[PDB]
Amino acid sequence: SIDLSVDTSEYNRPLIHFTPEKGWMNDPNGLFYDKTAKLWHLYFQYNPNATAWGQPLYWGHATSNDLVHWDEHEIAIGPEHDNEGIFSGSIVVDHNNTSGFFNSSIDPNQRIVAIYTNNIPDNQTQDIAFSLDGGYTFTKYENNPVIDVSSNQFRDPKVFWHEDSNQWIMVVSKSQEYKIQIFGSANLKNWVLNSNFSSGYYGNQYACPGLIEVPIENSDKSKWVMFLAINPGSPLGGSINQYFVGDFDGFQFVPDDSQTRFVDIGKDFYAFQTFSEVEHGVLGLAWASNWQYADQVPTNPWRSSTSLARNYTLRYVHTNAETKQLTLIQNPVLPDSINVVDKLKKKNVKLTNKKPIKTNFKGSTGLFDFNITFKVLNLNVSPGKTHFDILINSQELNSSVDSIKIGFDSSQSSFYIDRHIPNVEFPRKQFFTDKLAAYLEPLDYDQDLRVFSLYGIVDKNIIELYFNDGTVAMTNTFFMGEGKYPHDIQIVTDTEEPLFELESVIIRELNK
Amino acid sequence: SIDLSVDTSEYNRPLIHFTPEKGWMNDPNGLFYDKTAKLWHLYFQYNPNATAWGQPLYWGHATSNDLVHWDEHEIAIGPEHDNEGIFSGSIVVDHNNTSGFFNSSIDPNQRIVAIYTNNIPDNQTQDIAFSLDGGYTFTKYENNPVIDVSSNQFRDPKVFWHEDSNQWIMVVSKSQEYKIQIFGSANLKNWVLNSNFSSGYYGNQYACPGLIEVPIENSDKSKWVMFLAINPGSPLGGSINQYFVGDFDGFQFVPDDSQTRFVDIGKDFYAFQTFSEVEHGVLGLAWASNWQYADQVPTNPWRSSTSLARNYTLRYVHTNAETKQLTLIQNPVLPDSINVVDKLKKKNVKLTNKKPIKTNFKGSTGLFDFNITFKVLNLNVSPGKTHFDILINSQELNSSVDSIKIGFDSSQSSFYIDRHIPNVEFPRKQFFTDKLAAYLEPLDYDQDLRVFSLYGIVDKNIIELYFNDGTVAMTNTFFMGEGKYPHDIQIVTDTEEPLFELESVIIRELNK
Ligand SMILES: OC[C@H]1O[C@@](CO)(OC[C@@]2(OC[C@@]3(OC[C@@]4(O[C@H]5O[C@H](CO)[C@@H](O)[C@H](O)[C@H]5O)O[C@H](CO)[C@@H](O)[C@@H]4O)O[C@H](CO)[C@@H](O)[C@@H]3O)O[C@H](CO)[C@@H](O)[C@@H]2O)[C@@H](O)[C@@H]1O
Ligand SMILES: OC[C@H]1O[C@@](CO)(OC[C@@]2(OC[C@@]3(OC[C@@]4(O[C@H]5O[C@H](CO)[C@@H](O)[C@H](O)[C@H]5O)O[C@H](CO)[C@@H](O)[C@@H]4O)O[C@H](CO)[C@@H](O)[C@@H]3O)O[C@H](CO)[C@@H](O)[C@@H]2O)[C@@H](O)[C@@H]1O
Ligand SMILES: *[C@@H]1O[C@H](CO)[C@@H](O)[C@H](O)[C@H]1NC(C)=O
Ligand SMILES: *[C@@H]1O[C@H](CO)[C@@H](O)[C@H](O)[C@H]1NC(C)=O
Ligand SMILES: *[C@@H]1O[C@H](CO)[C@@H](O)[C@H](O)[C@H]1NC(C)=O
Repeated sequence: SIDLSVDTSEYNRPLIHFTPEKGWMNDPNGLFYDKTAKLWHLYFQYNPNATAWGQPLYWGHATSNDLVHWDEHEIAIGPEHDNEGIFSGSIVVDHNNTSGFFNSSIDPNQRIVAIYTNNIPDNQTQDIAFSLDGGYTFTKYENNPVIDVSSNQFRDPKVFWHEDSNQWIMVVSKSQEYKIQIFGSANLKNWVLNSNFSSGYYGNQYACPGLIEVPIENSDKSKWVMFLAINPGSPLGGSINQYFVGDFDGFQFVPDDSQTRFVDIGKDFYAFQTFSEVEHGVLGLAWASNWQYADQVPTNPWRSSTSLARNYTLRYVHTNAETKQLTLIQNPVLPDSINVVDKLKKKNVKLTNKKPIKTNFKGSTGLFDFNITFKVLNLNVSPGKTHFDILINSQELNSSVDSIKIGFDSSQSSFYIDRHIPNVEFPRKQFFTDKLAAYLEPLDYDQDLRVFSLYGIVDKNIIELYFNDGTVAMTNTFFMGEGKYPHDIQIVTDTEEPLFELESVIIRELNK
Repeated sequence: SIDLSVDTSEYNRPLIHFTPEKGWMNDPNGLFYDKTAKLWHLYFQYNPNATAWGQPLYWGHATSNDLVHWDEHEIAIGPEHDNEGIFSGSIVVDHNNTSGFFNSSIDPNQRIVAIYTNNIPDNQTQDIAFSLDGGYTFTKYENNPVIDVSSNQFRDPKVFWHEDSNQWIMVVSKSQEYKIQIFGSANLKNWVLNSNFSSGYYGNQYACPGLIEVPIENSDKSKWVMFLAINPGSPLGGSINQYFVGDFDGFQFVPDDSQTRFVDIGKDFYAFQTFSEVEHGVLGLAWASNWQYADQVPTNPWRSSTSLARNYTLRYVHTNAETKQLTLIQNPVLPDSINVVDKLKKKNVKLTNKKPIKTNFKGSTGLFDFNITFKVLNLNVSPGKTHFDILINSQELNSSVDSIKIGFDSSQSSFYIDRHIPNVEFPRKQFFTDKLAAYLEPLDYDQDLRVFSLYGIVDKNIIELYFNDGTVAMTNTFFMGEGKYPHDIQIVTDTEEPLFELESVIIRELNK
């Protein structure tokens, strides 16, 4: 329950990634859109008292109108005793007052209900609560709990309105049984078990499930996508998110196939949840850290940001050369309401060790982005050189420039990050992986030449990569030395002839 | 046509992990046991002409009687033209001469047939060949190929005798279709397609499938285990091996569940195949490297070792605290026929920063092993110290000691490796991951205290870890600076009080 005189925001706090002002944030909760206030809501696992996870545990709260300018508000929910906690959960908007909390004086689009896990010593139940003031203060049902199965491991329900079966659906995790459980109710108070679902990578625990209809691109058609988070025992170490693509009738999810696929192959993307009430598309964000080392990272007086919100679709994409697969695609949310401080733009440039691309901006905000489409040429080079790299350098402090690398190796058809930074030591950095990669097929062939694309956005302590137009995404935090934060960006290579042609490049400085 | 005057065997060549004398080895092939010659056979993807994969491509050959003393022989098989290559494949012993290559003058346990992929420009077929001299020289069938489906991506068949359906089974990969294909035949020459199987992690390509009956421990019973290799696009990067546990009838494999589980969560364990004719148990080995950087590692004039052979069983193990899962267990093969040069043995020792455990041996062979059971005590310590570490140090050369770390963090319940070594730079080391971890549940509770176990064996350039009696295995290569190789081994910690009790410890110097 510490805190104090040390503040790293100067070089550590992201600008456009939500962050609690002080304390501890994990799982994002109760994500919804308020159509009449035209307002986006975000709640979160919050321990105000400590720089680490502890009880009592609360739902934090903050709103946005644009999904990058967050305003923090007073806590939406707390537990009865210091002994307990309001765990993960969701929100729904009860338009037709099936729940009966709702007067005639309350806008249908403001009839908010939260379903959350109530965690007691030796007990975990599914409880609900309602807000009369547009989501800012809540009243416990009164006959809570609404679901109790005598379990110590039963938590994190996402709830939604299924037209087709005419009910409220609940995906909640029977955590250590590796079941996602599917309840139905016409009521939000009375619940009937419909089915259990076990699949994908098991890890140590199922958690924060999610089920939602995601639109196939360029088409009337859609599919039903089951999200699932697992910690610990991610094959990458710690925590991760995964999905399955199939069909829901309101009683059981049937995956089209039985493959395992991950939502984000970065290290720091856990407890993804989608927004309720989104008119057009599927939108979500996650908790942008890994349970292996989240509580030891060198930020103070808060810890943890969220990811950007992302737009989710399904696209037929090439996973090898012969076969395409229906595949979850995600792209970041950036409204024009974001200042461009300065930018470097370039067209049809050949990359060689004598033509680097050096950002030369006046000063820095630590919020950059980069948008690149490239062609891989026919030119044979020695194996050490079949790569180009983006270096994201800090300003020189103790006469030393902290940098992180993002490259692509044509011989490997795979992008890569190296987030190693020397002299920055914190507890559990044995699990803080420095090198990760993603294999991708060409976005396109221009003749015989291969074409790849990548958008990345750096934010003081977090970096998001989207490969080939959002075919794979890779979230990862990074910790530079005290006082240092991104200043400039380079795109370099060791080859003397051009191996890569950059069709388009746009490096941007950004702001609030 | 490179090779020359540079030889690293002095500090790089493993002693008990098979290695070709010179050239390039990947997938191990045709693994079988010769009951009459009481002799173990290993074949492999071999390019004798280069330090990298190239055609013409051959099956190499070597035998052993103890599975750690390897004798290299003349090539067992080659292609017709420099244009082509004998790809991966297996061997069976045709006892009852169903194939008809076999006289009365040939021992039933020497009636060898190889089934291998014949790779032609634009064609890949399933071909077969027999040996009359106990596996040393082969004759192509004559009406080869025996399976052709007009495919450019159709390779790597494992074959076996199914009593219960009275036929020869073939698991072969339709590589870019993500199908494992199951053919049956009474003949080995005529083949009928029985089923297709698609599951687990897809990656870019299915490869080197395997199906076999593995015995459940302490029981009459067994299960049918489907192995699969995938490269590229292992979630860890590059290449990896995975499995599924279910039931075979001779026509289709049905997995009990639909989960994804990996055979070795290390970075260098691909193209696992099991031995034919083993009387008692399932035994196998893999190619001990990753396709991301195998051809760039600093070993000359060979590249690549195999793993040790391992004994494979299924055990009920706790994956969280509530649930156990039927789980592939693997432990290493080490006959007593292995010299113990020297050893340090210890009992019930409390670990603290002042009581380290330093190996003090006369000199070094670079072949060490270590066998450790431990208890995690009730003692609260600052977060940076909840770990202990095994340091595997080289001798000091340019006044610098190359080391690789293997630890366990009690707060994480997870083991870890850090194979970083400074100043050693080679092509594609961007993909050469340095930090990897494995989360495990206790092996046993002694009272309330937790008990974990780990055997690891180092061999000049490779390290194999088996956690909690073979519940998870982690294979990884390592490349120390020119001339440097393991010399001594420490077990240290930073804590002042004992956090770990080492029930038993046995560090060993080993030899041929
Ligand atoms: O907020 C509840 C909510 O989150 C979800 C989704 O993640 O699950 C949380 C869950 O696991 C958290 C976990 O790690 C916590 C961690 O440290 C905290 O806990 C310790 C005591 O348990 C404290 O000593 C420490 O100071 C706290 O900060 O545990 C490690 C310490 O060994 C640290 O590395 C982590 O930061 O808790 C267990 C216990 O360690 C871990 O295995 C998890 O990774 O939280 C409860 C129990 O904490 C567990 O049931 C959940 O998995 C979601 O399911 C809930 O809705
Ligand atoms: O020998 C066939 C046998 O092995 C298996 C099981 O692994 O399949 C191997 C397979 O993929 C090989 C792959 O890596 C090779 C690699 O370099 C070699 O190949 C290139 C020729 O295409 C050369 O450029 C290079 O110099 C050779 O050393 O490819 C990369 C070069 O970019 C290097 O990183 C590797 O060392 O080849 C493709 C293309 O890169 C990779 O994606 C693979 O990892 O072999 C063929 C093609 O080589 C492919 O069909 C196989 O999947 C087994 O299935 C076979 O029975
Ligand atoms: C689902 O699991 C619950 C909890 O184990 C159990 O009571 C119920 O039998 C299951 N129902 C179905 C349909 O599988
Ligand atoms: C990046 O470039 C493409 C090409 O114009 C553009 O459509 C896209 O919106 C840009 N920004 C992002 C975040 O993808
Ligand atoms: C398996 O897939 C192949 C590829 O077309 C097809 O010919 C075959 O009919 C399928 N067989 C079965 C039994 O499903």
